[PDB]
Amino acid sequence: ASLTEIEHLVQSVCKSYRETCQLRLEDLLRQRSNIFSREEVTGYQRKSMWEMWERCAHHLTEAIQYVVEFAKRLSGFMELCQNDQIVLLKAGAMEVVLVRMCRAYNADNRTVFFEGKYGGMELFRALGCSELISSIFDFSHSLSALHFSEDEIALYTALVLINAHRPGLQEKRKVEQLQYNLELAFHHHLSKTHRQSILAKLPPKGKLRSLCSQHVERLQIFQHLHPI
Ligand SMILES: Cc1c(Cc2ccccc2)nc(-c2ccco2)n1-c1c(Cl)cccc1Cl
Repeated sequence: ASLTEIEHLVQSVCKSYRETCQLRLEDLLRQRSNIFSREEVTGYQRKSMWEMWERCAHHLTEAIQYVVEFAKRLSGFMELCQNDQIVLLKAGAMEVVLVRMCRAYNADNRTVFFEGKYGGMELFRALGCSELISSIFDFSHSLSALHFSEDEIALYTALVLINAHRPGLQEKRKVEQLQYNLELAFHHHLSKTHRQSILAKLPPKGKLRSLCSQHVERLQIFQHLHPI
């Protein structure tokens, strides 16, 4: 994986992210002053646990669809066998959605973009999942302190996805090789943009997996109780 291989890998990932980012950073930032009123928040809080589950499930389904598109536009991902493509997406797509959230998060007031406006944690009260949602907000809060660029988000989420340590892979060595190349491409791009300092500031890999596991547990129950 030479210099042209590494640089082409960078450009390609950043392109693929720009085409699949779902919401433009510019729009998200412009919308920061569009905040839910006290009445609108109360409105959300009065909703049934079942309605909130439906609305959040819809939000997540759509977010996941763009992540699946992101992976398909990654040359290398398509070269893997069908089993491995599915293993990576099952294990990683929600982890990517978790990371992608920090762009739609405003650290100044602790609000997130949801169904057209920015709103706090308390919007989701009816779900009865305050501890989980609080950890999600905390995770986005810590990421926002890094001020990730669009291209950094692009490369970092590619690395969340292309991880050879997912159980159930059949061509492990081939996924490893793709991961190693993406790691080098990420490091390389950070050096060219004088952003090497964020590397020591990235969360431990277990943090995101751990958050996602607990997230998986809760949504599996809601699905079993009230199928979408
Ligand atoms: C509320 C929520 C949950 C927990 C949950 C979801 C469904 C049923 C029960 C509990 N998870 C996410 C979430 C976003 C990104 C990944 O997960 N949210 C979420 C957040 Cl924190 C902010 C905006 C939009 C959404 Cl949907």
